[PDB]
Amino acid sequence: AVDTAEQVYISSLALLKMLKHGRAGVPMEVMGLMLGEFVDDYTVRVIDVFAMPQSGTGVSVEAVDPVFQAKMLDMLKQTGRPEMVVGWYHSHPGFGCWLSGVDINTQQSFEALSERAVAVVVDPIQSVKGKVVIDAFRLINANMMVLGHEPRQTTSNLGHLNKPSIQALIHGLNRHYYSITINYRKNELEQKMLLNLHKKSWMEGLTLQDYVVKEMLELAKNYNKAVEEEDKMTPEQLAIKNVGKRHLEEHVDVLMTSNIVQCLAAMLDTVVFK
Amino acid sequence: QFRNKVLRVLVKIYMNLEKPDFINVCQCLIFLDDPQAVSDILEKLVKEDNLLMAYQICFDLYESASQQFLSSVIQNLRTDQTLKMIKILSGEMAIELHLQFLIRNNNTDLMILKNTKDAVRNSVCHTATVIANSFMHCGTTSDQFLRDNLEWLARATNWAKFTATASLGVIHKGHEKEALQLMATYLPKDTSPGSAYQEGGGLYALGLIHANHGGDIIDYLLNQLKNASNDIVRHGGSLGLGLAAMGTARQDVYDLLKTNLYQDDAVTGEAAGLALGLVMLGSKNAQAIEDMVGYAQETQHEKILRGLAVGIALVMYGRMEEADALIESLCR
Amino acid sequence: LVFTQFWFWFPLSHFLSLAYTPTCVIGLNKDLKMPKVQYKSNCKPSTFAYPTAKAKKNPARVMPAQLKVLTMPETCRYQPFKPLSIGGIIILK
Repeated sequence: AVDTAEQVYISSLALLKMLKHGRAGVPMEVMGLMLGEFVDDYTVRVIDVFAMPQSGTGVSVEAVDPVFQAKMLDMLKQTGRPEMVVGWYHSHPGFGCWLSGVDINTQQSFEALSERAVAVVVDPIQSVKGKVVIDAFRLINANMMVLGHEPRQTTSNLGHLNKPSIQALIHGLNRHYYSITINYRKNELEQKMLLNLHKKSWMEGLTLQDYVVKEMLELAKNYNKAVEEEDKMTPEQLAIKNVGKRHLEEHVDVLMTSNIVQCLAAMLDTVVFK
Repeated sequence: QFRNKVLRVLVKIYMNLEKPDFINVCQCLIFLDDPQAVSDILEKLVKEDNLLMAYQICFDLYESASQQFLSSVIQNLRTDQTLKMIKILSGEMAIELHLQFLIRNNNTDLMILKNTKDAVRNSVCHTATVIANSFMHCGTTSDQFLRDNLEWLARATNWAKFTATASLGVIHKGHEKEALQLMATYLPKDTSPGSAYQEGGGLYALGLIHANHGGDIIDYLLNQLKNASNDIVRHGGSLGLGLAAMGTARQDVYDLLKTNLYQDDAVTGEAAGLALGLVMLGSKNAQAIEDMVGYAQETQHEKILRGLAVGIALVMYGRMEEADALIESLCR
Repeated sequence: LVFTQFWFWFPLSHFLSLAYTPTCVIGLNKDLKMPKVQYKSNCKPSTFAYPTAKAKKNPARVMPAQLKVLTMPETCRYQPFKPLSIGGIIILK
């Protein structure tokens, strides 16, 4: 009967599905439902997510198709272990994450259906690995506003929750809402598999063709030698100047690494082969 | 290793001296942990009839020794002068006189409480205020600073009030003898039967009162926990029971604690695990550590695991580089 | 330790009660005989009077730094068995 600083675990599969689905229909403002799982009031988890079919209505409650969800749930029960649908996600491409009247109506409907009905908001605003614009919201009824909003009983997690603070538009519509802490679900096997993926796939680590390297190197070193020779004037003047109450140029770590690697290539050249 | 041998050699040298100064004789008991040795020297003093030194060394060790072996010392002493010796090496008459000293002298300012009150924020810092007032008169049994206003405890969520009643208990620390009736005065049924939060807080306060103070309160709390709800109340009750039986190593409480841990409950299980760790304080009992570590990775709750963390940490301690196997296992 | 852990839980704060040992210096001659000793601090109260080098008092709010400076009042018939270098429960004879 009291809220707290709860947490939602998101499986890597879940966030990947959410982001790809959102990018799929950015102009269309796509939406869907998740298949989450209950552990306790403090924490709740989500593992799988499916895409509700495109509908011209938008994020309307009617957009949910009972036959579609029933069929998907039955199929999942047949193959693997499904779980009850925690809530809904949608992409609000406008600016960051927030909610609207229709969104709050849908959330209220689900809250009538279940307990948390957590809402998820994504956007096309993304970075290569540095945006995660996703966010999670949950509504507050207007009956208990006399009572405390979110009874807090932990300083560390409450402060961590406040660290994201609230977005400009979020304050513009923060009422009837209270964001809930999100975190990536523990990931080891998936983490290890991805880490192996990077070396060979997401960046040049084939390790068999890993070793121009003697064609253009002469020219690159020529450019950098000329540039350093030029830059050497500024330290000259700086030293020339007296006490009087742009020498820092580095440009040497790059040459160091490049040509030391090129020289080391002799190890492949003379021994590894032949 | 060198420490024990040098200590025993030097204490032998000392008692070989004409006057076995009990101050330097306490090294065996407090550093070399020779409860039998301290018992024997106390017996020699008793037959020598110098009760002055007897209770001097008794108080010295009592205020500068761990109960785990004081129990053995008392056992050896037991099997008049003997009765007085047992009393002083008994349920903390030193604590009684300390609390008498504390109540006899207090310097507390109401204006600080008032400055907190008028600066009320209508937010979580209610709990911070109640705990601060608890710290103010810890063991003073002077709640009038709070008895004056009955709204600071009437304007909190059912959960913070648990902390408030725990603070009330903390203010009243050391009476022991009357603690039963004193807590009953604010008994959960008397205060708020519907607030099971206060129900658990009552047991938590009762446990806090007898901090390290062994007695029948341990068995009483054991029975209460046995006949009570598994989750809604058991958190505070189990926590207090574990605290009151700290380091007692008794199996009759260990069984209940392990059952609670194995009741796969989150709201109270973390307190259960904290108590489990507390009771097995520095025992190095491999059975307990293996049980707790195995159960840690076996469940799927954070709160349970967060509590079990400190529980394990407190299980085995004071061994320097002795439990390194466990350290490495947990570190990796 | 429990206090440090209280960042993830508030109710645990009360545990600091266990970590509270007052600096009062307790003195008793007989089993219960309260003594009328008044050690002379031989220093300015200043620190003592927290809201003329001397001090008197049973145990009082005397701190280890002030305890080390306290002077044992031999003028009285009974005296402590062990010195009064640092506080605690020093019995008298």
